[PDB]
Amino acid sequence: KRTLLFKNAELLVTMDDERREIRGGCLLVEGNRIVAVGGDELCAAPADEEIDLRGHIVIPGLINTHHHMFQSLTRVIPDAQDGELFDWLNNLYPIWAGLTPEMIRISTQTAMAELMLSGCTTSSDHLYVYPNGCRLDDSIDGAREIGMRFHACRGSMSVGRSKGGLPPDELVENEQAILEDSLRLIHSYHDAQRYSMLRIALAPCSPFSVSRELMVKTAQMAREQGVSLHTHLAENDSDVSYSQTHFGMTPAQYAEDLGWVGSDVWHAHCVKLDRAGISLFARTGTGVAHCPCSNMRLASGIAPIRAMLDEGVSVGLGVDGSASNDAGNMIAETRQAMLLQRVGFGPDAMNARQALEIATRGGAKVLNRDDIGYLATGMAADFVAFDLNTLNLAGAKHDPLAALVFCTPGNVAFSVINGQVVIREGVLQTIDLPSVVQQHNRLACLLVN
Amino acid sequence: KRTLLFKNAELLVTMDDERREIRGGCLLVEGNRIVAVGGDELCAAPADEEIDLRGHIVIPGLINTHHHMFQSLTRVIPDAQDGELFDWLNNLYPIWAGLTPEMIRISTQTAMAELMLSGCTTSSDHLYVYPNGCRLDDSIDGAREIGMRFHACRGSMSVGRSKGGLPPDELVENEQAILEDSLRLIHSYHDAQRYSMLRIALAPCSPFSVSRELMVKTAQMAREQGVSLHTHLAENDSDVSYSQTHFGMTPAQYAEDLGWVGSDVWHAHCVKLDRAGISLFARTGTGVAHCPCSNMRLASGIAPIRAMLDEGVSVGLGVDGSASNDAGNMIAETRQAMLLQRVGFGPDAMNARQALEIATRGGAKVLNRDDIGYLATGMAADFVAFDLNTLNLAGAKHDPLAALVFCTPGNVAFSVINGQVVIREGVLQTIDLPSVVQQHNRLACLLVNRHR
Ligand SMILES: [Zn+2]
Ligand SMILES: [Zn+2]
Repeated sequence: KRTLLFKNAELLVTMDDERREIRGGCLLVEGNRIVAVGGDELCAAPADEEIDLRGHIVIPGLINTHHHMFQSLTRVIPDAQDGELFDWLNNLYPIWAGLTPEMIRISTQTAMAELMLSGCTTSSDHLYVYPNGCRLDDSIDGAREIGMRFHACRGSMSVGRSKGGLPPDELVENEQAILEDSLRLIHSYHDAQRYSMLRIALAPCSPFSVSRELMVKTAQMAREQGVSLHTHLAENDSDVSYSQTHFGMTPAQYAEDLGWVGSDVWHAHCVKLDRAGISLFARTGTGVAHCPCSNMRLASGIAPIRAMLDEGVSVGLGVDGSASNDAGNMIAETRQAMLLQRVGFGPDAMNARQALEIATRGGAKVLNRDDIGYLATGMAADFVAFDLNTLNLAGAKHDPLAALVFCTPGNVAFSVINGQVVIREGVLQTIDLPSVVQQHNRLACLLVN
Repeated sequence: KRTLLFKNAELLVTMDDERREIRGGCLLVEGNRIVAVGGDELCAAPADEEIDLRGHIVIPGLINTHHHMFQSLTRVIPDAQDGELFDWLNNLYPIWAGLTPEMIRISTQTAMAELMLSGCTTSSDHLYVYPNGCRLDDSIDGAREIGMRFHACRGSMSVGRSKGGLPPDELVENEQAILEDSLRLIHSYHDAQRYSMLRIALAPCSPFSVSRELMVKTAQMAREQGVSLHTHLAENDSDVSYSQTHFGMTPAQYAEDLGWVGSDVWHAHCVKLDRAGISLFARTGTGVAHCPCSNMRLASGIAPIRAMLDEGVSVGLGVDGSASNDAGNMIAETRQAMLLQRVGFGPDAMNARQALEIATRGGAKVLNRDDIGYLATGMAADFVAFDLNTLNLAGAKHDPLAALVFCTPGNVAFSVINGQVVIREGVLQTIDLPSVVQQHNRLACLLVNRHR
């Protein structure tokens, strides 16, 4: 098996069980997994390829736990730039009706490229529209070319505007079709073993877009098949009122009532989750995908992340779809989580290591994976390296780790995913990025005009 | 004098009085000023050099209205990353006591380089510590090397621990020395003419950091000499309580009491300004430097920027010192101003164009300048260009202007300051940037390992 040695990192951040931060640290990789982590004599190890990381910080690859990568074709749509969750959706649904399988394939690559160059090695997605013959398969095809570790969610909507829901009737599907497609996707694509590069989750989009019947059946199938469940929960005030008006419950009560609690569940946003819901999630092991830029750009609110963490809730990080961020920058999202918790809850609400922990270990937890998220023997060989001698970080070498969260670094210098060196000296190796960006912009023009 | 044609920008954002956004726009420059703004008809203009901006957006240069560039040597100090503001100041003051003139010279260039590469063409600074023979002259020297348009503030502190303050016995100066140095700096450096590359302002660190007498003479000297006044005001709950307890008035009332209102005054932060203070600033023309990343990173609060703007207060943008941000990224700070206003006050509190106006015209206004901040005939030739065909902006060409605020672009592709092309295809031209960064980190190492 192919061996790879990364040697002489200025700081090697492990996020391991001792949270070791090794000066001069070295990483030895074999195949897709880590052999050993340390300094000293391990740096003298021969290997099939050695890469010198002097002047760089190495961290575990960041883990993105919420996205809508198809929306990277529709950033800053003029009619959608100003306004809240509902109304924003109302202006964007008509544009998304034009999506083709090619747009799904290319936009998965574009969004994934932006995430990979900003430090991310594992991401989920939440594709929930399937017009014009689009399939989750098209997104999987693109994810396979670019080499990122992928948790593909079969998103869905069934309750159109005629039935008391939000999406237009054209963009929703029949619930039996959804369940059959979900089962097909699991059987064809879900790899449940260690170091898997592709897993499937089931993800009805939100309580205002799907029936409770589909929520229960989806959960039943996921438990039967051994896969996770994902949805939007308590994103803003309208979300909370809709659930109170239509179902007589808080979003947390509604989730538990449907079986959507447990370590195989993770909810996006949870901005308006109440103290009772936080305790419920803590005791059931239910996960949260925190999306701070989205929560700001849509004026959703400040999620009570510090309160969730203090009760033992599992919190990961997500950029959300690029029509509500509108960036796809993972390390910048980690910075935002620190800044927003501090402005919301005080100077002790979130430091650099706590935010980075959410962005790594927290993401592994909410995706229900124990093989990513930190660097130790037997873990997946997923990590990135930032050049510390850039202008962006000048004067911040007093703490190379905090520098990534308190400053605004550029792209990663190196990225390793599943043992593959996918980024080399700032250059994405697995696709022709200028060509994909070029195609992406042509398709985006086609989609909107 | 040298002439320059920038042609065929995908979108040329002028921020002029009609807020023209010109498809295919062109800019004709002579010396330090804009000769014409228009479309392809400008391509028949002769020029010493043509620069093709196809695929790029051009905007007016961003204007930074608050900084402490010396702190770029002391980012993420472990003792100061977390904790309360008392611990922030108390742990950083002893380190800044080691600052040398060379450190001031170099860190000005480092901080200005980060600002310039992120879209900024004019900045103020607020140097308020002068140990070991450091002088505002040293930062002026570094700014002249890099070519940025510069509003250098003679910051000051006089109230040390002996008089109930925080800084050590000294970072604080004798109050007569401060004024004599202030007058010297004005006489030696302040250039009051149009297109000036250097202006001086007087900037006690806060109204509580100097005697009431010093606040008053300083304002008197500034008015006599025709220069502006700058300070920290109403940054947090402690400032409001101190001034209400100790002086019996709100910070804005105390500012009015000292003569620190007027169009030649701009106050940093103003996070905790009340409705009455907002009205006072609106009618006196007093400016605000809004610093969103610092206000979050130090847990100060959300400044009521939308309320200030609705009342007619002049608001600019600032990154603040690099120990309280800790980035020096101007376009990211413009994004943050939008994001933070929306989460504080709702989806109508700030759009991309309103945020970009604050970052350009708003900064020009609070610096009391009518020759920068937008692109029109006779305005200073200060503008930057971002490549629209990058990964970062992929799928955002539906609105090239909003893309700069809603996405996270990389460095500018081109920057022109006072007619000089200071950045060319992403490369800073006026200094050897890798060498300056090397010196900067070496000096930062020396500074933190000093005996104290
Ligand atoms: Zn979402
Ligand atoms: Zn300041």
